[PDB]
Amino acid sequence: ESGALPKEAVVQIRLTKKGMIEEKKVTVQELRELYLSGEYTIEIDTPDGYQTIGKWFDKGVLSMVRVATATYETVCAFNHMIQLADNTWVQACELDVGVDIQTAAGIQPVMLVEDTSDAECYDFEVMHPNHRYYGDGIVSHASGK
Repeated sequence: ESGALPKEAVVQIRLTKKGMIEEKKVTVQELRELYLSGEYTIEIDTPDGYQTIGKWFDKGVLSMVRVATATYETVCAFNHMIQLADNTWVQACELDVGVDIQTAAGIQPVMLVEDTSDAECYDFEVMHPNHRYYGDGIVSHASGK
């Protein structure tokens, strides 16, 4: 159980370097490149506001699933944890149509769940006790827990 995402997933980040600040959307592929440059402190947007990324994880190749609500769609690892309306966590592959989940637009029910092809994926630590972030607009758990 973690928060693993493929290269094409979109997140909202804030870069800081010696007084310079930049905020923008990036793909996880771009995020990895920015992280590995070592030039920035990187924060990610979360339901707890911007929170700092600590460790990074290259996760190898994992099974993937596509999950969509009316507003958002993510392709994520089968064991990528998504936050239900009641604050508890469920693996993406265990979601079923109708389940209410937390998104950047509030609670929305899942409309689509579809297994897809194995892909390279990535995870990271968020330095907040809720350990969560927005991944493709859906509230996701960062790392294990």
